[PDB]
Amino acid sequence: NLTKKMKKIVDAVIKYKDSSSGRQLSEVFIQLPSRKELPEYYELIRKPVDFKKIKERIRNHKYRSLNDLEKDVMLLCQNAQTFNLEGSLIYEDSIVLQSVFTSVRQKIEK
Ligand SMILES: O=C(/C=C/N1C[C@H]2C[C@@H]1CN2c1ccccn1)c1ccccc1O
Ligand SMILES: [Zn+2]
Repeated sequence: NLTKKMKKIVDAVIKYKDSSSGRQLSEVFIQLPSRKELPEYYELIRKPVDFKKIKERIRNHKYRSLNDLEKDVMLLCQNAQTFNLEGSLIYEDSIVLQSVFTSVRQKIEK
């Protein structure tokens, strides 16, 4: 019920495609490179999180409110903006996914 509405919102943010390109913005954010693939990420970033983890925290009842879900999504995006350079595509995708989240959330809340 809360779990299922959290699921719906995340599935739709994951599925979201850029208008002109049709590119699925979430794609790089689904799953972080492993600690051995990219140790720099884990040195720089304090609370690593990817969409796979967010889906696990949902399934495991770790979010008490839609606000707690939003907080972890906004953190994934913040972490992307810290690791990647301003002016990079990945950085900007994380920026855009902030408003995709809030839009999807609103629609679903209604
Ligand atoms: O910043 C994120 C990922 C950046 N990576 C993905 C590609 C582009 C950049 C460097 N990449 C590498 C680097 C080494 C191995 C695999 N991918 C990121 C991914 C999931 C959740 C949050 C994130 O910040
Ligand atoms: Zn519960």
